[PDB]
Amino acid sequence: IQCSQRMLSFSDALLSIIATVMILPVTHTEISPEQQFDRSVQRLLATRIAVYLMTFLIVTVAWAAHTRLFQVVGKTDDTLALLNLACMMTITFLPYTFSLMVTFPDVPLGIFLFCVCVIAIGVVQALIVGYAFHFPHLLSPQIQEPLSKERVEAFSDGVYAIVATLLILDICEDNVPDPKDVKERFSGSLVAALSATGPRFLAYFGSFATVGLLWFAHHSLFLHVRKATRAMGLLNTLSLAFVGGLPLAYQQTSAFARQPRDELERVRVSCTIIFLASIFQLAMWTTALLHQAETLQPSVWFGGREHVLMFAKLALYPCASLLAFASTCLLSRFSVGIFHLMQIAVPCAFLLLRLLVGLALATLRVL
Amino acid sequence: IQCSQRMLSFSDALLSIIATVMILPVTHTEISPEQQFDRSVQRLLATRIAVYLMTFLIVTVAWAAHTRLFQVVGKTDDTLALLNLACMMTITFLPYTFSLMVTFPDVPLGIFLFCVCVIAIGVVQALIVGYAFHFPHLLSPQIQEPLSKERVEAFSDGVYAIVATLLILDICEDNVPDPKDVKERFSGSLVAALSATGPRFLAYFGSFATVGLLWFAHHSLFLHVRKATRAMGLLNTLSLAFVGGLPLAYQQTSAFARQPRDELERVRVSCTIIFLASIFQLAMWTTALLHQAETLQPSVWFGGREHVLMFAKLALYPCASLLAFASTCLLSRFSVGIFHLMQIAVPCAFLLLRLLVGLALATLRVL
Ligand SMILES: [K+]
Ligand SMILES: [K+]
Ligand SMILES: [K+]
Ligand SMILES: [K+]
Ligand SMILES: [K+]
Repeated sequence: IQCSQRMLSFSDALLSIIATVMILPVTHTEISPEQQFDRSVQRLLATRIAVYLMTFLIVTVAWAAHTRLFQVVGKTDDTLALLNLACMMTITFLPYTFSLMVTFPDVPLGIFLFCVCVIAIGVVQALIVGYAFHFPHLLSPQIQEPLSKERVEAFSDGVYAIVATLLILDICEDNVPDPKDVKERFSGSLVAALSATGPRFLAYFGSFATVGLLWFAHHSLFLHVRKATRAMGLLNTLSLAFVGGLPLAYQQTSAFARQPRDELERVRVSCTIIFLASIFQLAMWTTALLHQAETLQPSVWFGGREHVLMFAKLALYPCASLLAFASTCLLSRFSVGIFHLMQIAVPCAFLLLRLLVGLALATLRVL
Repeated sequence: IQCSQRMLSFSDALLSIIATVMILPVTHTEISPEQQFDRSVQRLLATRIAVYLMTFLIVTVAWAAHTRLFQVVGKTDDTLALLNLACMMTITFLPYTFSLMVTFPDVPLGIFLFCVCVIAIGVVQALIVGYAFHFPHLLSPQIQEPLSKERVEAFSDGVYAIVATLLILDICEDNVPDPKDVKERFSGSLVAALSATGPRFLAYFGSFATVGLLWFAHHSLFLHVRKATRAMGLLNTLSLAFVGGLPLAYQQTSAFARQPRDELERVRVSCTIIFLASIFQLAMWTTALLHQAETLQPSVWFGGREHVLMFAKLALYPCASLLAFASTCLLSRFSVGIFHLMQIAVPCAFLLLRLLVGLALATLRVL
């Protein structure tokens, strides 16, 4: 009998990467002035967005089934490990079945291979169940509906890491020039080029800061979580689905970004994505506050020491993005600058969150 | 005081992905008959290969420094978590500095920004050390040279997962056709197309099986490892570096694959990569057998129950790849078929490894 921790971690990594890499087609969508107000391509963009959403949700359902199964298994074996690898192999093909369905929705091939993949996952999981039940020692101690916190955390970490990787790759592929366009830039000089490249580098830092602070909020929340509800699982799945779309909000090479659009509505889109990624973490926290006793640790209960701190940590980004959107709709003038300033202010607020919360609540105290 | 497990797992995931995604430039290298025997582009391919190797090794050195640091830290904090995120952000930029150096090696800009990134990583880690030492409770229990097995395992898992993702993405982007080339294929019929697409799908299954079986061997080895040596760490780093090159051996869209080359030498290249990825795992095992007492569990010691099983598990792929290369050099006729057959036989051998080993050693016993 062997421990199953590492195998499940590998499965979580693979599944998270598979669910998150469906955003690349969306980033690669190209609209330029040839189709400025073309309806077909403009709705094609939303088509690809929705396709990404559904593929992510399907892969997440598969991951949840895997979690429920290896909650029952408990201890792994060589045969069980190879069967798990087969299941991973079958799951990895679902994105391809969707990728064949997108181009020819009416012709039934994609239908056929998608159903085949699903039924194959089913038979593989059933074989795992049978092999485990045949040998008692391979079953869980209790058998021999909460989700597992470790698997949720691993999936979330994988998604966030893949997002950051996408950002850095965008930068690396855009900015790096080659010679003759270099000396068409300047006196064969790449220092002038470099500082003509600086805002791009610093934008990368800003986007990575956004993603890392969202991960920090999720990590702080789940450090204080005793048990993970199914509702919290759904809300985390939605939060991660909208986190996967952050590259679309922060990218330069992406043919999505290279399209005719004003600064104000790009700010609106980015703030929409950020708000949707954050409000679901806040919703997880609110839902857990419903039965703290089973879902939360005593420190963050109503009237606890770190209750206000956690609430502020989770409500920082929602409020900032919402007020930036409100600036877009209200001011009409200083919106892009307000977005830039928010991307700078939120990190420092996270760094000095404790002092801010303390002095703020004292102020509210005596006045 | 908070637990540092999840933060370190996230760091490992990010670093593994960053180290492994440098292979994409190598896959995207394009050579076609315009430059059939051009020396410049042919050596440019090896240039990009070496660049990938060095970038991987540098990122691995950074990851090892991070491991050594948070071996001393032990318990994390909000400030320490944000500083760790800053360190990750700084490390993610190293691939970009190399990406700017590749195009202009002589101009000193890449030099400058690479040195700046390294010194920034240094100051961030020094600040973490100082903040930790200032507060005793944030230090390790003992302080208040073996590597950590958990971090090694996480890094390896990330690398393998990224490789599998690259493979599936290759398939998805190549094969999916669009309409007018569909009905240029056939009677507007995508079933004929599909079975004109089948060898590609099944090649994906084969490559994923290769990667998953290598991961299975690594997992079985490290399940029986009590302590991880520095030499074992170096050998694992080399094994992972050559594992990252498996997509180059198994890919179809990659402009690397779409170049003039015979089947025999492509087989040779793939078998070379596989042998280099496997011999280093076998070397880790041999090195650990030098001081089993501290590095290995009793079950796999000389004369143990699972000693022969582990040796066979780790020597399966090396011998198969070596004999396929030997077929290429000797037979000259049946080499490609032998490679295809090996890609089928090795998995089943892994599935029936125990029975094979048992009956083989009994045979050798009485005869
Ligand atoms: K884990
Ligand atoms: K991961
Ligand atoms: K881990
Ligand atoms: K990983
Ligand atoms: K990628």
